[PDB]
Amino acid sequence: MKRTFQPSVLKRNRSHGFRARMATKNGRQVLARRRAKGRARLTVSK
Amino acid sequence: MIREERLLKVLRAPHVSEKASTAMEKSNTIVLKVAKDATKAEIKAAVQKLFEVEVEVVNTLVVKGKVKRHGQRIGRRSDWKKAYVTLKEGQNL
Amino acid sequence: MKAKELREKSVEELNTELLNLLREQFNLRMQAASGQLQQSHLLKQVRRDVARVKTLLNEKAGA
Amino acid sequence: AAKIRRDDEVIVLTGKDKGKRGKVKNVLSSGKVIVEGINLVKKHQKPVPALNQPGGIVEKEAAIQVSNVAIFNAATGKADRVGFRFEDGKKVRFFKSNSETI
Amino acid sequence: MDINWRHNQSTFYHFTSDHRISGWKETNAMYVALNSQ
Amino acid sequence: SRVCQVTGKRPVTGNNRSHALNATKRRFLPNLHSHRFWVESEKRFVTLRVSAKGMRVIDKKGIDTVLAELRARGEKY
RNA sequence: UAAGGUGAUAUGAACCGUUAUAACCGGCGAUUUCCGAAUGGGGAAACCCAGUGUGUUUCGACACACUAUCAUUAACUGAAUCCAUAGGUUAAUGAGGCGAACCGGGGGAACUGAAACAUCUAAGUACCCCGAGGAAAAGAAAUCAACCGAGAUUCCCCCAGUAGCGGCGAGCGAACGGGGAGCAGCCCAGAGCCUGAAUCAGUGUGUGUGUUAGUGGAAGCGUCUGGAAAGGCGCGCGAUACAGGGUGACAGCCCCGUACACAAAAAUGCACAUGCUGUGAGCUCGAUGAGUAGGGCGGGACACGUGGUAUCCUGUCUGAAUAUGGGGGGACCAUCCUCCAAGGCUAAAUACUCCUGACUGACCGAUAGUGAACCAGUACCGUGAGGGAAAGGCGAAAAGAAC
RNA sequence: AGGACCGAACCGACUAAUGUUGAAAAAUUAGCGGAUGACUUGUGGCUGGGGGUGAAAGGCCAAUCAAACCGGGAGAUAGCU
RNA sequence: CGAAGGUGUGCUGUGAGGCAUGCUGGAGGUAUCAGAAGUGCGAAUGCUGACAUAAGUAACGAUAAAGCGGGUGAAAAGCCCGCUCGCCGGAAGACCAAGGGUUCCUGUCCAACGUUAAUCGGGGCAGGGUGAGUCGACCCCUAAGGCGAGGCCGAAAGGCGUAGUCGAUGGGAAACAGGUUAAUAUUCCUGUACUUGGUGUUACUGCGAAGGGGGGACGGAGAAGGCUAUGUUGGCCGGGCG
RNA sequence: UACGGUGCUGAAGCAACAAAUGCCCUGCUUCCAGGAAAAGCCUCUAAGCAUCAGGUAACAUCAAAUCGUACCCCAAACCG
Repeated sequence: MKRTFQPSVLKRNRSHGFRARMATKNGRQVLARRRAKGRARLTVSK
Repeated sequence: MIREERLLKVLRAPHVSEKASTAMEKSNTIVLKVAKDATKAEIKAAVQKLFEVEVEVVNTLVVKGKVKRHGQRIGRRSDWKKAYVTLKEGQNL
Repeated sequence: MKAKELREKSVEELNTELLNLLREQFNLRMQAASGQLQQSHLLKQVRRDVARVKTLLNEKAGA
Repeated sequence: AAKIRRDDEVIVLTGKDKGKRGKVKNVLSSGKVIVEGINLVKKHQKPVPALNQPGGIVEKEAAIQVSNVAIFNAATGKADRVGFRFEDGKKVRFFKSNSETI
Repeated sequence: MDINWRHNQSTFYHFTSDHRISGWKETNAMYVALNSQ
Repeated sequence: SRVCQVTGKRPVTGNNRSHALNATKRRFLPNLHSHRFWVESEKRFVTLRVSAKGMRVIDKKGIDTVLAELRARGEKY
C-alpha cells in the first residue's frame, strides 16, 4: 500500500532545509532552538 | 602558468593496485592519488614538471570514503581523487 | 634554525621556501607512500620548517 | 621541580622491597618511577609472529610510586628528604639533615 | 534490539481505531454494543 | 502604517464595553488623511499623511516649522 | 619553568632533548580553507557562476584586491520644465547577526476560582514583538502634609489584610506616617561682562594595586600483625603549616600541597597624579516650555469595577490664563496652605547569571543527582517542529593468564 | 463521430471465501466496474487549523480529524475512581 | 586478630525489634543523649529492570518442485561443479529515473544477523573498484510559482508587488561500431567521426543593441500511403548421416 | 593448456516475402473544447565606429573546466 513517506531530496531540502529555515523569522527561531538544545544536525541537509 | 608552490601540493601518492599495474604495463597510464581540489590542468602540469615526462591526457575520478567502524563507533573515511595520467610514447616513470 | 632564516633576504627565503617544498617535502611524500622512508620524522620536521619560512617571510614582507 | 629524578639512586620505603636500594631507570608522568632490580613482576607474553619471538615468562620491573622511594643519602647511609635551595642562580636539590647539596 | 523493542512497544499508544480493540485486535464488539442498546 | 506624520498618532487599543460590561478588544484609529500642503518658502506641494489635528497644528505652527520638525527627527517627507 | 617529551582510546615505529631555540605554562603577534549576518550574483548551507582593476622576463593561463543593502554626510551629474527638485554615480562613516537571565516599551489569552455563569477572577500572568545597558527604569516637586512641617528617584521592614474597591460575591487591596539602605545635583529655552576659572570626555606619561605564567615552603624512626602499613605498641620532632588530596589498610613529619614570604619581559582592569585637545566657570539683567492645561464623547491606568469619584494617559471634537497668573489639597464652592506642568541630563542603594575562580553543604550517590558520571541531546523515533534513551566500579600494580 | 460498444495495460473496488496473536495496522484468490475521457499518471508548485479543500461523506489535511501535529499556559480542573 | 553488606544458627522483648555468633565479604562502622527527615509499600489496569506461565506449544511468510553424482569441509537437503526435472518469459528477462548509499568485485571468518544447518550471504574484517569536449548535471532560456531594490500597505513582527532575480517536469552544440576488466565504460583501447569557442595568418568586407521582424511555437481524433526495426522462408557456407 | 581457459586462424556473410503501437509526421484530413513562454538561431537597423574596430570565408593552432558515473532499481538494496 502506498505509505505516507514518498521521499524526494529536492522537496526535503526546499521544504525543511537550511536555506528555507533561514529564509524567515520563525525558521531562524527553529535553528536557534536546535542550536541551543545543542544538536548534532540542525536541519536536514545531507 | 601554474605557480610551482601550487603545483607541488597536487600530486600525493602513486596508486598501487592491479588496475594501475595493468594500466602502466599495458596502456602507458600511471595512476596516482591527487589533491582533492586538483584540476586536470594542474595534474598534467605537475607531472610534466615534477616527473619530467610528457603527458598526453589526464582522466580524474573521485573515490568516496568507506564507512568503517571500530568496535561500535562508525566513521566514514575520506574522499580522495585518483588521476589516470596517460603519458606519450616516450616515458619511463 | 630560527635566527638563521631571520637573517636572510626575501629572495633567499623564497629560495629555501621553494627548496623545502621541492626537494624535501614532495620527495618525502612520494618516498613515504611508496613503501620506502624508514625515517618518518623527516615529514614532520620539514613541514614545521616550511611553517617557519612562511612565518619569517610574512614578518619580513611589510608588517 | 621534581625531587626524585632520572639517574638517581634511591631506597624503597614501602612494600615488598622495603629497604632495597637501586638506581632509577626512568620516571613516568603518572608520578611513578621504574627503579632497577626492585619491583620485579613475572610477565608472560605471547610469541607474536612478527619480529623476534621471545615467549616465556619475562621478569620485568614494574613502576612503583615516587612517594614510595626516597633518595639514598650515602653520607649517613639512610633515606633522606630533599629540598631546593638557590646557589648562584641554580635551583639545586639538597639533602635535608646535614643540608648537603647533591 | 532494546531501542527497537521500546519503540515497538510504543506503536499503539496514540491510536484512534474503534472497531479494533486497542487499535489492532479484531473483535465483534460493534455487534455486542449495538445489540445491547 | 496608520501613524500621523506630524503628531505621531499610532492606533491604540481598548475595549468595546457593553451594557452588560462585556469587555472586548478594539482599536482606536487616528483620523488619518492624506493632504497636500503648499509650502511657500519652497514653492511646492508636500503631501503628508496627517491626522485631522495635525492640520490644526500645521494651521497654528505653520507648515515650515512642522517640516523642520520632521526633517529634525528623520521623518522623510 | 624544565629533565624529560612527540594530546586520548593506544601500544608501537621514527625521533627530539638533558643547563637550555626538547616539551609544558603565560603575554603579544602571524596563519586562520569553506558555510553561516554572509555582504559580488545565485543557491537545494558548507556549492554554482562572475565583473572590475593591478601584476605575472613560457604574461595562449595564473595570483591578489575590490564589487551586498540601508541610514547619514559630501562631491559630480540630472528629468517631465526655464531655474530647480525627484533621480543617478562615486567616496567617507555607521549599522546588520548571535546570546541565559535581569530591564523598558508595543500587543495580549484561556483553562481556573466564583462550588453554574456573563460583571469579576485568573492577569496585564503565559506568549508574541521592538529596543537597550552592565544594569535598565525612575528622578530633582505644577509632590505630600496640614496651619506644624517635610524636602528628587530606587530598594527593604512596618503601616496593614488596615481605609477602601467588590454580581459589596469570589476576591482585589492602598496611601499618610514611621524606621532603615543610599544620598548629588544640574543644564537649555540668552544677551552683556568675561574667557579658558571648577567640570567631565577623549587621549599620552608616571606611580600604586589587581588579573593573566610562577618560586621557596617545617618536621620520624624502631618493633608486631599483615600481601602491602599510614594500623597496634615504644620513643622523638614541626606547627602563623593538624584545609585538603594521593600513597599497597586509617600519615602533621612519604608525595603534592596548606600557613607564611616573595615573583612579571609583555598585555591589561581599577585608583591617584600629570601633559594636550574639546568642553565650559562666575557675575549683572532678562526670559522662564499653546494646540498646552482644562472641557465634551469613548476607552484605559490608578487598591478605587462610573459610583457622590478626585488624579493620571489619550482615539475623537474643541480650547485658556500665561507670576497683578496657574496646578493640587479625593464630587463641588469659598478661605487658607503648598507647588510651577506643557524641555532635558544625572551616580549610589536595586534586579539577574549564559561565563570564570575560590570555598561551603544535617544536598544526591548510578531506578538517585542534570535528560546526560560512560565520545548524550548521542543511539533511536518522527516529513517536520519536535521527542529522546539505556549504559559506572578486576586488581595495590596488567603482573590481564608463557606453556 | 461518440462523457459510443466488447476487452488487456492502466484506474478502481461490487460479491464471496480465506486472513482476522494476518504474508498485510485493509490484503490474497476467484469472479467484478470504467477503460478517448467529467480519464489516468510522473515531476514541480499553491491553499493551514475554526483555517484549507470538499461532484458533500463531517470526507480528507502524513496509519491522527464534529476542529491536525508539536511545544507552552500546565502540576488546568476533577464535589469522581 | 577483620567493618558495612550477604547468608545461617542461638538467645531475648508485649510488639515494631534487639543482642551474640559460624560461613561469604573485603574497608569501613558508630555507642549514649540530642537534632532534621526524600523516615518504613502488597495492592494504585502504579514506573523501571529481571525472570516465569501457557510451552519445547503455534509458527518457520505464496502449493514455481525437486532428484542424483562429484568437490570443499570438522560437519552438506540448502555452498560450488555436472546431468536431469519444474517455474516466469508484456516477466519472476534487460536498461534506467526517483530513492538508497558501497549493498559492487576479490580474499578471508562463522560469534551475532539469516525464522533451520551453513563451508554460504546484501553478515564480520581487509584490499580493490566508479576514467567523458559528445551521456547526465552544472550552463544559456523560461512555465506554474517563489523571492523581491525602490514602492504601496500594515500596532511591531510583517503582507503585496514593479524593475529584476531564481525556478524544469519544458526549449538550447556535438560519437558511433568493435574489443577489453573479477569488478567501469557511447568514459579505457582500436578504427572512423563530429561540435562549439579563443588566438594567429590570408582574401573580401559596412559592423553595431537590456530595440523591430521572422523563427523557436507546440490541441483532440481519424485516415491511409511510403518505409524501417524485426521476423519467416529460400540460396550460400560449415558441420552431421545419426 | 596453472583445465579456469589462453593465443593463432577463420568459410558464407545474399535474396524474396511479411511487417509495427517506431520513422516520414511538429505532416494530412477533420473537429470544437480553439490548443505554453523565453533564449539559442536567422535577419533589420538606432546611438556610435567608419582607411581602426568588427563581420564573412579558408587554413593552422589551442581549449572544452567542474561534479555524477560502482551496485539494486516492480526490489532481500527504495516506501511498508
